[PDB]
Amino acid sequence: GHMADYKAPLRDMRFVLNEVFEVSRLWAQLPALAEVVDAETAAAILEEAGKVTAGTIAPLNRPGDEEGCQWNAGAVSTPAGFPEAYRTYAEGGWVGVGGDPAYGGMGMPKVISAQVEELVNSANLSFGLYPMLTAGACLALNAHASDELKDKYLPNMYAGIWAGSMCLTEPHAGTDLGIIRTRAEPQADGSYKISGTKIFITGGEHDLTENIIHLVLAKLPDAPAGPKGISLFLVPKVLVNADGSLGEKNSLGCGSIEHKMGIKASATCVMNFDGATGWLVGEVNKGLAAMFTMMNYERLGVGIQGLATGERSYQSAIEYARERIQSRAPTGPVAKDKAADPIIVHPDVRRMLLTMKALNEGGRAFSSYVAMQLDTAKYSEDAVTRKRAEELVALLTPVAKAFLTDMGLETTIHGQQIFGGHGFIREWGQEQLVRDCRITQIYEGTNGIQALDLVGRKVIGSGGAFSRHFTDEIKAFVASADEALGEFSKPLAAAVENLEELTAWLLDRAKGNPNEIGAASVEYLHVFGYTAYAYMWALMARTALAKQGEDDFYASKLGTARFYFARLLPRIHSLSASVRAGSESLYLLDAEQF
Amino acid sequence: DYKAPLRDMRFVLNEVFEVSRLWAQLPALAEVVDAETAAAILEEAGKVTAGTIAPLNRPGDEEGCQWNAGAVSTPAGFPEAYRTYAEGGWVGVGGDPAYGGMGMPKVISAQVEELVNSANLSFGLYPMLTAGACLALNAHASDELKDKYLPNMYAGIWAGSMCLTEPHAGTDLGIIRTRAEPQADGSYKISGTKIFITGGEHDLTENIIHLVLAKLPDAPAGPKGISLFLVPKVLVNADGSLGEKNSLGCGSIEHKMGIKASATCVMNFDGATGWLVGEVNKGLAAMFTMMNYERLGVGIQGLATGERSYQSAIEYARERIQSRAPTGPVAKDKAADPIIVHPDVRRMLLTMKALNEGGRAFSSYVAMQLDTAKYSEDAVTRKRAEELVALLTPVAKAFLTDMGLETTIHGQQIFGGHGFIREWGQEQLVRDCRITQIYEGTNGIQALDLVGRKVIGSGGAFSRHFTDEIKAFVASADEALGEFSKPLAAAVENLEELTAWLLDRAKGNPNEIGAASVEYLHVFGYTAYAYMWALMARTALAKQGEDDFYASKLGTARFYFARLLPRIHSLSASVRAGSESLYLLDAEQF
Ligand SMILES: Cc1cc2nc3c(=O)[nH]c(=O)nc-3n(C[C@H](O)[C@H](O)[C@H](O)COP(=O)(O)OP(=O)(O)OC[C@H]3O[C@@H](n4cnc5c(N)ncnc54)[C@H](O)[C@@H]3O)c2cc1C
Ligand SMILES: Cc1cc2nc3c(=O)[nH]c(=O)nc-3n(C[C@H](O)[C@H](O)[C@H](O)COP(=O)(O)OP(=O)(O)OC[C@H]3O[C@@H](n4cnc5c(N)ncnc54)[C@H](O)[C@@H]3O)c2cc1C
Repeated sequence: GHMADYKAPLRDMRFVLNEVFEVSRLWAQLPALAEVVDAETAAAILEEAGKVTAGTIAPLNRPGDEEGCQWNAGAVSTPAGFPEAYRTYAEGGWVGVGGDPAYGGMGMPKVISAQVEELVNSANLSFGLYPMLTAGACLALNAHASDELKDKYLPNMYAGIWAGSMCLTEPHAGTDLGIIRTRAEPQADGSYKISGTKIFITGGEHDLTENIIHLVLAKLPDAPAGPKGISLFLVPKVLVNADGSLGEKNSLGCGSIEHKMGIKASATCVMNFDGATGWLVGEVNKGLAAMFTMMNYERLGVGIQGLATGERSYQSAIEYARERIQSRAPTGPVAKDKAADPIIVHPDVRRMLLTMKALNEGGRAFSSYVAMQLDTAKYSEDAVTRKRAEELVALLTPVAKAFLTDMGLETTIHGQQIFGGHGFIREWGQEQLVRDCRITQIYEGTNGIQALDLVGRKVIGSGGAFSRHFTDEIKAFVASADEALGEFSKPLAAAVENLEELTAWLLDRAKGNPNEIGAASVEYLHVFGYTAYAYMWALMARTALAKQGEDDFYASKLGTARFYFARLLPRIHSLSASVRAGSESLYLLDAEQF
Repeated sequence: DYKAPLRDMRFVLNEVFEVSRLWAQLPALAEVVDAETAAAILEEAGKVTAGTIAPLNRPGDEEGCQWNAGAVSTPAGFPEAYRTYAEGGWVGVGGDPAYGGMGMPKVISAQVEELVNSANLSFGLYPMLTAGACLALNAHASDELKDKYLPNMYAGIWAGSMCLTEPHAGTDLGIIRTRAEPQADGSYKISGTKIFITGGEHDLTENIIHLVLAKLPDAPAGPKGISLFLVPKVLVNADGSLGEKNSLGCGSIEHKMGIKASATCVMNFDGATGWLVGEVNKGLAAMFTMMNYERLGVGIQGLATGERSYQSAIEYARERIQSRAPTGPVAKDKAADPIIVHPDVRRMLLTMKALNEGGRAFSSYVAMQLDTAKYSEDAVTRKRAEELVALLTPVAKAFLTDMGLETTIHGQQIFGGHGFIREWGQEQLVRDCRITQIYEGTNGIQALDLVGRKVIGSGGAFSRHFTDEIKAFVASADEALGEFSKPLAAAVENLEELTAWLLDRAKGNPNEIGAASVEYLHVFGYTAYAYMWALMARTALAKQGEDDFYASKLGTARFYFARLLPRIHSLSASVRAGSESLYLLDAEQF
């Protein structure tokens, strides 16, 4: 089956970064980046990422799903060719592309590392997860670990010689980390002995790397109840001798791997810690704070994973829709040389194709806009600019997490539906992308919890002020619009006004009743998402209108823009009516009446 | 953990639709079914689906089918469970008593179909194909073929298949290439490959009776040259016993996302003996009544996966403790509150609940229309029911399966990370549900049929038959029902206005039909569900106090009206944008 191989969308990625956001203008100013990345460097990095992802990584995706991982007396093996692909990936510098050059990382800004993330996850989501975990663990160690821990573990982790894991989830504890049971017993020598059971640990055990550095959430015996008793620990699979060589295997193991709907090449481990030796990261009781930066970057990364599956689905769907012939166009036969017309002639096929296209390109734009905010928070020399950026990271990362993953699933489902019956057959690859995409809505925080964060902490919690940072920039953009941009800036203004009135309705309603927050959450986040994508599409329309006639690319972009505004943006109205119904109808029945 | 929703089924048929008062003026049914007969059959369907079918769903998925030198084997326990199912009369629950079928009307066979499909969709498909094939033969085959094949097929001893699809011919059956050579003995020799054939080969039965679309050497080109043939796996002697293996077999089976215990075969006919069903060149029409009953059938498959997911999700949401209710800890004795306390978990549960109970009611309503069309003594009542069946079966197929998928996704989401683990059963229900939106006509083709044939083709008369019944219902409503009837009237108004817009916009502009199709069918669906919910609300309002079941119904109705019905506004606005934005790019610009 399949037919369609992965090709990196480098043309669209150049349009978003270089033409829309003009990131290289910003690099010139910020002297932390000025001597790390320019247009030339960035282009060569993406050119190389496209080659390794399409050439080595993508051809492993299907066979990885069909084989899955194997557990053999506590050792986990990845599908054939995974250890070899990983070695190539790590030696190329790809594990630490966004890593700190102070410990041998490449130091690329998030707008570049995010585009690399998208390429690897589109080619093979299971594969992409492995280095994503290592990069995530480096952020937490860099931000909060002691100089001794950082000097001992970070260099091998940015080089991808040593892998990372995040050991948070327990049988009774995923969302509610405050009730974890894993214990850390302080030792006289300054270390801790970690005892407990962790579940659903991605890459908790595998055969890609000689060591895995686990970040383990635990409580000291004397810790407070709840999340304010949580501490974070660095726990190596293999303890490291004084000379930096591998020494004694730590008192921890993988008990089993899970049987899953998807990302079957991603080893998902029950990890048992039996007084495993570990070192505090950050401060006692401040384990959640130790992961604050990690989670901001991981929220965007998981959003990118959802987008990535949508993009892969679309490359297969447009190739299939031009090749597969069935029936005739309703205006009459289009392929008069053939027995039937390519299925792209049919209105409903174009509706599904254009929904995928508008969501993938809008999602790609929004992922870069949020990467730009992470880069401003980190690199801006101005305190007011960094603070505005940080507040925009707090507001938008939940939206990037929940919205890109929800739209990704919708996209992968459209991509499968375009194949008809063939779409249900595994050799065509479309059914795997639905199963792969589905995890991105559940882990690194369920989408329901992402939306409770948004409405609870970022909206109610800031009096609306964090939203208004975003919606004030969109109206400033609207006030700037020429006549031609008016086609997009006018419906955008109306969407922004809808969102502002819904925000005000919610701030009023949440005063009486705390149930109002959770009731509105997921649908409010969607209203916010379609509004944000209207902003991304308006921005992309401005550039394409200016460059119209210079290249066919700009015509395609404007057509996709016009689809988004005509057919997808009106989704805000029903979502706003549903939110405005309130929580009353959610609480008419007691638990027994369900 | 699967329990048949027999109380809800009793409510829909006996309390809302008052199905026994309809059976009173259906003479051909008073001899065959009444309320007690119905209840007792459902109680038996409940036991066999829960006891012997449900336990095989997970291991069936995990094992799937195997191909060994042309022989296809189903998973461990499938043959034994099929034999028990067949011996119980369940394959022929809806079939003609003239050949040993039980003769139960569609309202009752539809509820049996719900139980088997929610227990094990893979399992449910097998008997569904046989019953489908029985409808075609009964309607169109000669007395010789009916007398020879139907009795064993209704008893479940012989299975059926539909051998339609070819590599280049799926949605477009008109471009079929399988040949039928006429023989002097009055039989045909069939040659060609069929693909994606559910139960083309398996180990459940001694014989399989294939209904194969093929063309005679002198057939006219296109769909007007297509004939239907009965092609048995094993030829049958005079004494009715098994003769020689017929000249056909299975080349391979498909590797699928879901329904993995359902054998999907590449069938090779190499001069296989067959017999004409109905008339030469009328092969497609020989399946009109079959495809009407199977469209509702695939609708019910989607609904059934949604109902199984909800039974798991509601048990999990009461048992799993995580965090504390926004208004304060309730489980004072525990480390955390049951996740049913959280607004978002209640939203996902009530969405599943409202779609499942809404789909059950609409399904029963369409089944009631198939029964009225078939058994009504007066021509005008039969004629209107036939028109509502033609209008409503694509809505039942596409809307119950689309709502089914959404329902199974909510049910997985409620389990959190556990929802992605196969042992918990939620993720299988999403993969199994997905097929129902694709086969028996893609939902896109179901939408095209609705707007293209049933609306444009009738000048909106068919939909005015439906909407007239709804407005009569509204006009009759006392003030208590007004809570539901008022927003139902506004939804009916919205649909009519959208219909008028669509009839006008389609004139001279064929692209407008396809462009509006899927989103219009959803507007229709939510309007239809609003009608079903107002009907169930009137009966629950009248019976309030008599039992907690009615308080639960009214509460579910309130959620549907407050949070789901408003979905019509955005869908209406997308439809009204027209086909223009669909046709801005040429194919190369994608
Ligand atoms: C698991 C499985 C079981 C099956 N069982 C059987 C069986 O037992 N017997 C059997 O005969 N068949 C069977 N089929 C085949 C099936 O019923 C259909 O042929 C198939 O679902 C659709 O055909 P396709 O995959 O060739 O899609 P295509 O017809 O190629 O369609 C591809 C896409 O184009 C769209 N499209 C096509 N034509 C039009 C049009 N005119 N207007 C608008 N959109 C259009 C479709 O909606 C779809 O989105 C089965 C299929 C599967 C996957
Ligand atoms: C394939 C896979 C990979 C994973 N990888 C990792 C990993 O590497 N490391 C790791 O530590 N974890 C990992 N996880 C765990 C994952 O993050 C959790 O499963 C997820 O956060 C949900 O937690 P849970 O399964 O315990 O569900 P629960 O927290 O029990 O949630 C159940 C349901 O209740 C809802 N709910 C819970 N609390 C609230 C609340 N306060 N308000 C509203 N709704 C609420 C949830 O949204 C959900 O719908 C992985 C999971 C899987 C399946």
